[PDB]
Amino acid sequence: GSFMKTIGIFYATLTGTTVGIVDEIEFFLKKDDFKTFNVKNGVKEIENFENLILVTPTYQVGEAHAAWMNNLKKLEEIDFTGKVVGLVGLGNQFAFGESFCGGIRYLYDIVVKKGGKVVGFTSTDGYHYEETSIIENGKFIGLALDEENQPNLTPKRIGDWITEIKKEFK
Ligand SMILES: Cc1cc2nc3c(=O)[nH]c(=O)nc-3n(C[C@H](O)[C@H](O)[C@H](O)COP(=O)(O)O)c2cc1C
Repeated sequence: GSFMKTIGIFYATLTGTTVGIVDEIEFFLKKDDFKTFNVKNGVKEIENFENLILVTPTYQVGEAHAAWMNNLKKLEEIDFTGKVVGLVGLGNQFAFGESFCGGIRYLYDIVVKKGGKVVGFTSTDGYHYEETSIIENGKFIGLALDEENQPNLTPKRIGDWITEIKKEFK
């Protein structure tokens, strides 16, 4: 069309940090159409978008937030063929040296298995990790944010990532 198809932004939060990240994403998409959803209210609307941004903090040794984890079977019922998905994780890379932003792995594996494309892999430069489960092809499988230790890097990390994924968006 004349403009990008609407972007569906789906997030969860326990203590509110992720809300702020979503607000930053929305600001960078100020002039583009988006709709935002908290997956505590379910995931069914993911079916309705071709362009998606899925956001989760990490808990429980590399899991996504419970509202995502509880919906993984419903998520896997969706046909992701033709969808273009960016993944955003929040975590603490120093306190969780083997599970930083691990929650996005659960989302990645479902999107790919159900026919979707994941875009916006990011460099591991400037991050610390002992082991990871969120690398493919030498890159992190999404945007990895650390508001506890690297909050000053978040705005540029998000802005650069949004610019990249928009190039693949429908
Ligand atoms: C009990 C607990 C466990 C956590 N487990 C992880 C983890 O495995 N990996 C990670 O990267 N961050 C982990 N974190 C860090 C949180 O994901 C991070 O603080 C995030 O910004 C919280 O987002 P929220 O305020 O939106 O819930 C953990 C935090 C807490 C309190």
